[PDB]
Amino acid sequence: SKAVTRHRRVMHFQRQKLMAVTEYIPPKPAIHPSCLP
Amino acid sequence: GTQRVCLVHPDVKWGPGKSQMTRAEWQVAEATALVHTLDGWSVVQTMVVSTKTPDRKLIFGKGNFEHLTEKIRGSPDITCVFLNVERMAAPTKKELEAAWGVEVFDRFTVVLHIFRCNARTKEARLQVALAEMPLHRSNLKRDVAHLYRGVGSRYIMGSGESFMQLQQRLLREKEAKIRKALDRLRKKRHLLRRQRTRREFPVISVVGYTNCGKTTLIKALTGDAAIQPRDQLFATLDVTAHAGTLPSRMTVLYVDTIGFLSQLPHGLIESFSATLEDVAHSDLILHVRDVSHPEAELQKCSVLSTLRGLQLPAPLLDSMVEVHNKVDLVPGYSPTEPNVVPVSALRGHGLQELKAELDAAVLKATGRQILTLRVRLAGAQLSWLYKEATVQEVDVIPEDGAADVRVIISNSAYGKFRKLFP
Amino acid sequence: KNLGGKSSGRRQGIKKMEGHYVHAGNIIATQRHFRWHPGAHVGVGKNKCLYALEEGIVRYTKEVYVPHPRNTEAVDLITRLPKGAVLYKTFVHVVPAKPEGTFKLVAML
Amino acid sequence: KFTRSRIPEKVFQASPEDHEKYGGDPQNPHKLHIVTRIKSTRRRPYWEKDIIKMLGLEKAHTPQVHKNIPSVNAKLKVVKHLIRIKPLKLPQGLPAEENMSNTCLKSTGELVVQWHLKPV
RNA sequence: GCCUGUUUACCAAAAACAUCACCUCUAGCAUCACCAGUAUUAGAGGCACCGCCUGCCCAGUGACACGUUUAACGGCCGCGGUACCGUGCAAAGGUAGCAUAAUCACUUGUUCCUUAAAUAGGGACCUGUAUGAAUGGCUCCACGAGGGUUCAGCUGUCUCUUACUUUUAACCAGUGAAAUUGACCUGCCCGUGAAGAGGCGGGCAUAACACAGCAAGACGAGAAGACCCUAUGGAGCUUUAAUUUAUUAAUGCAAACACCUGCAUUAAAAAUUUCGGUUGGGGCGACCUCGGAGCAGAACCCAACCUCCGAGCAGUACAUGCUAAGACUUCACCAGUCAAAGCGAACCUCAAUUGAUCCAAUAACUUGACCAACGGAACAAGUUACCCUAGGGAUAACAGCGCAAUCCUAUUCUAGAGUCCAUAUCAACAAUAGGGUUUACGACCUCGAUGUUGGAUCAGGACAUCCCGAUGGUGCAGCCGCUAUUAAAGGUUCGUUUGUUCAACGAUUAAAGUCCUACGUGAUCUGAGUUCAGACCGGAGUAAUCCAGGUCGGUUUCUAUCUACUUUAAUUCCUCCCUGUACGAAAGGACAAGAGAAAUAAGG
RNA sequence: ACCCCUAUACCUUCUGCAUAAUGAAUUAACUAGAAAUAACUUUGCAAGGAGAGCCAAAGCUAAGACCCCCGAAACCAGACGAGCUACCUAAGAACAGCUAAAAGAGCACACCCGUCUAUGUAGCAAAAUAGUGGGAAGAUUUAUAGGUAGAGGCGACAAACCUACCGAGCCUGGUGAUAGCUGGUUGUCCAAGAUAGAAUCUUAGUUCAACUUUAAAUUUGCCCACAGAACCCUCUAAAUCCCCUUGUAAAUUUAACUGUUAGUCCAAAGAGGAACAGCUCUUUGGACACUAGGAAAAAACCUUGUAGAGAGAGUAAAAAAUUUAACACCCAUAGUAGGCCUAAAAGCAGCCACCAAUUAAGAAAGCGUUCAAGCUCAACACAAAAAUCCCAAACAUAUA
Ligand SMILES: Nc1nc2c(ncn2[C@@H]2O[C@H](COP(=O)(O)OP(=O)(O)OP(=O)(O)O)[C@@H](O)[C@H]2O)c(=O)[nH]1
Ligand SMILES: Nc1nc2c(ncn2[C@@H]2O[C@H](COP(=O)(O)OP(=O)(O)OP(=O)(O)O)[C@@H](O)[C@H]2O)c(=O)[nH]1
Ligand SMILES: [Mg+2]
Ligand SMILES: [Mg+2]
Ligand SMILES: [Mg+2]
Ligand SMILES: [Mg+2]
Ligand SMILES: [Mg+2]
Ligand SMILES: [Mg+2]
Ligand SMILES: [Mg+2]
Ligand SMILES: [Mg+2]
Ligand SMILES: [Mg+2]
Ligand SMILES: [Mg+2]
Ligand SMILES: [Mg+2]
Ligand SMILES: [Mg+2]
Ligand SMILES: [Mg+2]
Ligand SMILES: [Mg+2]
Ligand SMILES: [Mg+2]
Ligand SMILES: [Mg+2]
Ligand SMILES: [Mg+2]
Ligand SMILES: [Mg+2]
Ligand SMILES: [Mg+2]
Ligand SMILES: [Mg+2]
Ligand SMILES: [Mg+2]
Ligand SMILES: [Mg+2]
Ligand SMILES: [Mg+2]
Ligand SMILES: [Mg+2]
Ligand SMILES: [Mg+2]
Ligand SMILES: [Mg+2]
Ligand SMILES: [Mg+2]
Ligand SMILES: [Mg+2]
Ligand SMILES: [Mg+2]
Ligand SMILES: [Mg+2]
Ligand SMILES: [Mg+2]
Ligand SMILES: [Mg+2]
Ligand SMILES: [Mg+2]
Ligand SMILES: [Mg+2]
Ligand SMILES: [Mg+2]
Ligand SMILES: [Mg+2]
Ligand SMILES: [Mg+2]
Ligand SMILES: [Mg+2]
Ligand SMILES: [Mg+2]
Ligand SMILES: [Mg+2]
Ligand SMILES: [Mg+2]
Ligand SMILES: [Mg+2]
Ligand SMILES: [Mg+2]
Ligand SMILES: [Mg+2]
Ligand SMILES: [Mg+2]
Ligand SMILES: [Mg+2]
Ligand SMILES: [Mg+2]
Repeated sequence: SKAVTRHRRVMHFQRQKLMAVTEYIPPKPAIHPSCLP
Repeated sequence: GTQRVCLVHPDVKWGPGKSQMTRAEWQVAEATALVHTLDGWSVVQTMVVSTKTPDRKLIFGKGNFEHLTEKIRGSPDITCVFLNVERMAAPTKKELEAAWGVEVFDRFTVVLHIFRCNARTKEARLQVALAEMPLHRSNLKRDVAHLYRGVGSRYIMGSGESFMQLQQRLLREKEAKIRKALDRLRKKRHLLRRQRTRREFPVISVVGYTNCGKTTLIKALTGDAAIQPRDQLFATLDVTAHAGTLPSRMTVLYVDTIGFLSQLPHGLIESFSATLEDVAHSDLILHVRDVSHPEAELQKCSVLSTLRGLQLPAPLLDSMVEVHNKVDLVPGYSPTEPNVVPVSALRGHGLQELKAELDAAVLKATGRQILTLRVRLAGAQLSWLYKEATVQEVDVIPEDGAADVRVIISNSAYGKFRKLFP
Repeated sequence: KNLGGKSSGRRQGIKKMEGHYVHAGNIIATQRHFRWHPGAHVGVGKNKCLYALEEGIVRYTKEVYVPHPRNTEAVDLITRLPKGAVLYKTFVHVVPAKPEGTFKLVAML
Repeated sequence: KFTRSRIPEKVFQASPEDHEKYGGDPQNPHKLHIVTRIKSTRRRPYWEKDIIKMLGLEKAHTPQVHKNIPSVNAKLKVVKHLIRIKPLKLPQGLPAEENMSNTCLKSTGELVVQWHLKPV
């Protein structure tokens, strides 16, 4: 299979683990700002 | 696909196929316009070849055929050959393709290609597949020895499905499925017309040769600016109905149809089926002829032959209003034959006279009766008549509380009125 | 339709990189065109191969290019060059290591 | 093509945050690395295999002492994903010939020069 | 096909071979055939009684002659003008006859008869540029286990099977094999995997053994597959493949005075040997050596039946002489490259631009192959289905498997059809998904065999539903319909031609569904088709022989060891009535409820 | 004993076999590595050695130690075969009955043959049985003896038949034919060991390279700091080469060889195909053709490898997560039915203007009207489905 495929090519398991580990983690603002004055 | 076409026109001299009405230059010009229609290719070379036996397999004689194949093979720029011979038989197509080394197209195949490439309809695609079913000698330009011995030989005492058996089975199955799908599409097209038939709209089919101005005439009659006539051949692909108003204030459907062509199996073109059935179910037929075209007589003969082959009702053949369009191109024109309306679609010269003429024709054909009827006011009889019948005129008697309405009403509507408001 | 193109690689290029001790006659680099031009103590063969004319250390430098006045194409290129422009080329030099020789006492006449 | 990886130099430029996190002062750097192979050389390039053999880390989880010098550091950079590197600490200084036989490398990375095997 | 006969003993009995008859060719002669014969004879052949005939052509090949010959091999047309008026070419332009043929395909040609219906049969055609005249053409009497069609009758062929007798069978007694067998303590489902699991993973099931049946599986037994490919493996046959004429027959020259011997030449007959490789299986096509540029961006090197360009020289010089360190090197070798210094002198361009050894020519120096299959056999082609052997699942055909180009299905898009109106029903340009029914493509299991079209029999399963059930919408007035949701319990016809699956047609039905199951099922059956052996026609070839052309014929094995299995509340139509009612202008025309009849299926 | 847990017979072949690829019922016996050159080891003697010959610039002499089995269709020579069959020669025999009449005539026995069906298919039979059928006074059938012999015979050509298997008989011999092809190749134990290509009637093989093994000599081998390696081309990658240090211990050369030169997936750069294939072809690397654990089963993914015993211990990789569409309410006068246009087309059929008043409203943003009329808007106010039967059981909360 070419590097560029019409379908989402299956990633090597280590690459999948790398992506899952390097997923974006948003900043948790401790107390939710919605119910602060 | 950026093809290069050699237009080979068999000029039939003596015997059947000799065209007294038209000339070879006109026919080759027609073929050139046909091929230009497809937007993909154009004529790179044109050869008019005399032939005295057009009905034989090779069309041309031995010497002429050798001469043609000599040029076709010598010139490499040609990608295909268009044979202006209406329809080729399968053996003729096979022999010519094998000899010339390139695909050979006839008028039938070229028109199928027009429909498929321009009007990308399922009807056209299925028709092209149906006509393309005969498939052998895949590698043209060369005769390939094959040596098919020993393929699928008997294993113990018998053999499985051999070639030319599998081909036959696939051919039969494909023909059956294409026919069934075409039948389904025909049923759906028929379904589209049920409401129109129930409402009993007077329906008029505008028929004629290509570029006679059917679309332009319908545009002039209806007043719809959306209609876009074109100078291209077979511009009015697909059949469409447009509403228009007559001087009698009646609403009438004009069925813009696909223009007809000389030397073409219209009955066997599936894309023409909508046009043919719509003219069959039409109440009146409007025959548009471009008198300016030099081939007017041949065009009229071809269209009339197609209409006759349709086996339409005798009353439908009769009273077919003939309209001579493009009269402005001819500086001074006088219609010798009676009952023909000379009009100029672009300039709208005879449109009023045509409107009156086919209004009378519709009144005769649809069976609607023009009559004066007395309706009590505040009954809603008047509103019911307004909706269900055309109302030429209204004259209310102030004292009596009634109104005399001159109305054109069908038998169905008249019966409904009598029952609903006795 | 496409025939030929089966030729193998010439195995050309640099045979002696910088800092390599090279004996007289050793081929330093083989090239099809003039990629590296001959420097001091480096000769060119008929096929543009660079060979060491002396025994020493190979050094690659960038030096201004002044072609022979009879090299018409290069002279035309120079004539078309804008003022202030100077051509540079990669030159290969062989810095001789040993001296030409020594004076030895042979006879005490 | 898969090739040898050139690690950009900025990767090995410690920041003050890293210094605070890992407890190592940029001045007065440690002299010796304790290196332990924590990953198999199988399924890794032959050059990494050869570098591991050169460093003498064939056996996993077997500490080896190496100089904290640029060349050894280059080799360790080549094979850094297979090894754990810690600074060798000498709370009692370098072992002397007298106590050379009583040394022990504690898990903390300290090479104690007295090993009595008795409670404190 | 004239007929009676003959033939592949052991798959083909035929239309094939022969055959009277006709015709061609050869031979003027005796003591072993012909023949104890002598041109009305004998031999070598073709064709095939008979009847009408057997048309034109000797240019080419052959043969005979020193031009002839087609009942020798064989052949028997075009062009321009508007059938006939002119012309080109050829040896002659296919004549008579017949004609959809046993005659390439188109083909189920088009018609009429025949049938309810006919791809069959028969009669016809402006029916054959692939008919056609002793490669014999038409007609026709008889004859044929030949191949088609058909009237009438007959019948268990079938609708639709049943009963009985015998054999077989099972049981008792005697006697007593065979292939086969790695071991087996030998289950089902799903998934996996060397791409179809009894043995592996997850589940489920599970006391033990007999006996009788069955044939779904053990890729079951059987034959080291006959299909296909490969092998510098065979053999048969044909030649116009290479090499020969040893051998015969002639001649000529010698020798001897016609014969014999020797040497040549020409034929006849033969003999020996070969029939390259790559190859998305083989074949066809293309290619085979060298150089430049990308793929391969930067030391080198890199494949492709990948993309593109080129070469097989030319020009100038005659020191384009001789020697010699050191290096490069097309990944080996062979070969090919560069070159300091020195002698002798003066004061090569070019990317490829070529070829070894042996052997020939030459006094020598030197020269010699588009040996291009280009590391080069000194010189060898076809065909095989009459085939053979060794192998190959390294490699094709069936099947499975991958994939989804092709195919099928569903959504999104809101242009356009739909009188108006995108969405009742559709729908261009496109987008997103799903399925694994087709044709492929790949070559992963199987070539010490996985038997493969259609049909019979029995069917298991899916639902993407043809009918029956329920339901929403409608361009749903009613009747018919169309469309969508849900539903797989049950059902889903009989016939004519055709091997057809299918298709068309006839008559029906509520409907006559789409698929999967090794295109389910040949250890249950049939072999009509289908590129084994025979043969004919048309065509190809000099011939052998061949043609994904037609056509007539053509051996269907297996006693069951194991697994598995062998007695598990029904649907539908129609009749009356509702009712000529609702609905509808008419035409037409319902539901629901009720009553009655049936048909099929199951069980008796 | 079983029950528990773990465990996919062996050999061969292959990229890879539990494989539903080969062989094997099993026991006993038999059944398959022959040798020169040159080297190596060990003696003897030594510028000489050797029991004439031969070798010799430390050689020579002697010894030790490496080279399989079965299998074709075939080819040729000489015998043997015509008691079967093909044809022929000699001299014999048979052919009822009926119809017809001197007949390659008809029906029909005997007799010969073998059309079609069934059975049989290790059978009664290595071609039969039952029925059915063709001929049956002739070109018939048939008994006896003889003849034609394989480069051949014979043939009403079916490449027929020639002692059951004739594209050319059978036997013996050359012959242990040959086979780049298949199969097999028998004690224990340890160790090293999977590498580019070129040429080839060659791609099923071989020779040379490369790799690999052994022994010996020597000294650098690998990793790698700067510096350095092209323009074409405007930009233009991961990298590579070279390379002191350094960490390491290997490398080169000499001598003698074999075997592998039919290969799979994965990551990456690409090419072909269709940005299909478990597809094909190159390059870098990995793994597999070796062990173990994991991803369910599992050659190629991940962890991990150097080997033994232990009823000790710390660990490596290692278990999927997701559930998703409500929505305004009120109100509308208006210069006028803005003009033209049209039979009328009046916000609302078409074009142009497209303002303006009312606190607040586009000469109206959409339906509707024959045209109107009537109803609203902006403006005021207030995802998916297939074919044997889903597929571990289940579980939301006790402190990583
Ligand atoms: N002078 C003139 N030209 C006219 C007239 N009518 C039509 N034409 C021209 O001919 C063209 C015909 O186009 P259409 O009217 O679309 O053609 P059609 O009659 O539908 O025919 P198809 O395109 O074949 O379907 C017009 O576009 C004009 O170019 C006329 O009355 N006079
Ligand atoms: N080098 C070389 N040798 C040749 C050439 N021609 C022939 N030979 C030699 O001769 C052999 C070829 O023999 P043939 O084919 O008979 O040669 P021929 O020249 O065609 O004919 P003859 O002269 O009759 O041999 C080669 O293998 C060489 O031995 C050539 O052009 N070059
Ligand atoms: Mg064969
Ligand atoms: Mg190149
Ligand atoms: Mg006969
Ligand atoms: Mg007979
Ligand atoms: Mg005979
Ligand atoms: Mg037979
Ligand atoms: Mg016989
Ligand atoms: Mg028979
Ligand atoms: Mg005959
Ligand atoms: Mg019949
Ligand atoms: Mg018994
Ligand atoms: Mg399974
Ligand atoms: Mg049993
Ligand atoms: Mg089977
Ligand atoms: Mg079997
Ligand atoms: Mg075999
Ligand atoms: Mg051979
Ligand atoms: Mg080299
Ligand atoms: Mg070669
Ligand atoms: Mg045959
Ligand atoms: Mg064989
Ligand atoms: Mg297949
Ligand atoms: Mg395979
Ligand atoms: Mg492969
Ligand atoms: Mg087997
Ligand atoms: Mg459903
Ligand atoms: Mg299939
Ligand atoms: Mg058959
Ligand atoms: Mg023939
Ligand atoms: Mg047949
Ligand atoms: Mg028969
Ligand atoms: Mg059977
Ligand atoms: Mg049985
Ligand atoms: Mg098994
Ligand atoms: Mg097995
Ligand atoms: Mg095998
Ligand atoms: Mg066996
Ligand atoms: Mg005899
Ligand atoms: Mg008698
Ligand atoms: Mg008789
Ligand atoms: Mg024959
Ligand atoms: Mg034959
Ligand atoms: Mg025999
Ligand atoms: Mg042998
Ligand atoms: Mg080992
Ligand atoms: Mg260990
Ligand atoms: Mg509002």
